[PDB]
Amino acid sequence: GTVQNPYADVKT
Amino acid sequence: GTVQNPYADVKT
Amino acid sequence: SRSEEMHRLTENVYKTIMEQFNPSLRNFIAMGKNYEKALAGVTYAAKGYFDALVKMGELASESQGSKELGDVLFQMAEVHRQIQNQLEEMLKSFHNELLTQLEQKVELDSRYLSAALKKYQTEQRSKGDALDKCQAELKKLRKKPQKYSDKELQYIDAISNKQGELENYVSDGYKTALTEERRRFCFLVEKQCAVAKNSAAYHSKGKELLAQKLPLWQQACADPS
Amino acid sequence: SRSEEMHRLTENVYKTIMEQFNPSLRNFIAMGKNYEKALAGVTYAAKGYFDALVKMGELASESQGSKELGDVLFQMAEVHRQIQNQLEEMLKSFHNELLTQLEQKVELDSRYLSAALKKYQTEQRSKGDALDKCQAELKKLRKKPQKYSDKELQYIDAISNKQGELENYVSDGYKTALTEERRRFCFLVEKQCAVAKNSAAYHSKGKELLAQKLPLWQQACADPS
Repeated sequence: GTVQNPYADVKT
Repeated sequence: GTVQNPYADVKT
Repeated sequence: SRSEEMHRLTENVYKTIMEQFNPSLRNFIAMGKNYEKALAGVTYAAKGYFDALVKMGELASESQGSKELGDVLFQMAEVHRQIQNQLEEMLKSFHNELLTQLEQKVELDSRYLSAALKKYQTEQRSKGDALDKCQAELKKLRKKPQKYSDKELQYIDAISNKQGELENYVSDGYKTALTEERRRFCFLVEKQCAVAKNSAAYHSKGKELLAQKLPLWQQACADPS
Repeated sequence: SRSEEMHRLTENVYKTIMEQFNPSLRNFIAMGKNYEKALAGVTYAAKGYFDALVKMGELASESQGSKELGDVLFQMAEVHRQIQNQLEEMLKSFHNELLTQLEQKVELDSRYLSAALKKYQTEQRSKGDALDKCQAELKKLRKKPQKYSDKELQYIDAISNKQGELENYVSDGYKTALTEERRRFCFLVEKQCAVAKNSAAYHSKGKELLAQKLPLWQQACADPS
């Protein structure tokens, strides 16, 4: 279980 | 010298 | 007789201005002061916000690949500085043009209304007294039909003149009182209209500054695919 | 070699996010909170104002000859209640949609960024070490031109594979870091765009409510002559 990015789904 | 109305010149 | 009814109405208008209107106006001035103390709090904190937002701008500006997001954040702060200062404008329309001028009128109005009512009461009583006394003199001659002595007719002329004078005095005194009331509400409505016109210019400014810059800001992080 | 320059750049982006961006974001959240505490002060005091103004309205309403000024003052308070609640709307776009979501991301990001940088550093050092050691093994065989033994060529293949693996790792690691930075500025810009759209709807509402009612208010105390 690695740590999930709080910004994973932010479009750029 | 009577007292001047503070509202003397207000249009109605 | 309807004269006496009108006389009491007139007394009541002055009492209403002095005991209801002017104290409520004192209270309105105090709320306005609180309101402007608050509005100052919000202008200040809006400052600290938009500086913290320019800080984030400076950081993006210095990065590889997020520079134009730096520009976006600069522009959002700038738009807010332009909106704020159209608000500080509405704000001084509030202090110099509304709160100050109300305070200035209500200060002088205490003395002015106490004096006007009192002058009216004295004049109306003095005309009433003179009439009653002419009438009594006549009733005296007349006690000890279509016949009048020279002196009876002179009293009749004089009573008729004084009675006409009294009724006009009470009639004009009532009109004048209602006009004193309407003036004070008119001035209040005028000072509010002036702050309003400035609220309109502040809101109009905000609409158009945002209408200009918002679609570019919404584009800055769109899929380019 | 340019590989090592890129490796240091990458370390620097993570350090910039953790020591500059996220602390500045903490500060921005605190200014936003202050700002909203202030904005609450102003909403409240706007209340007390407009109640004191309805009081003056009630007084005009009960008089002879100023009733319609009573109506005017009622309408000014009403327009303000409608404007205020388009502001309370922009206000919650600020709390639930901006301050809360920023606080939520920055909370988890401490651990996330400490872990990502650390995983990257470990992987990059482990690929570097394995490459250096393959290269040393080769230099050993080769010390004791256009001629290679079977085992020398096997080392050559392996060094070439590991070196390609290391360079791709550093190349992708740099792209990923710059993308982590851009995501955090994009989210910030997005949350600000959303509050902005609500500021636009609040200012637009104010313009049109005033555009509607102001000319009638300015007429209420005009000369009828």
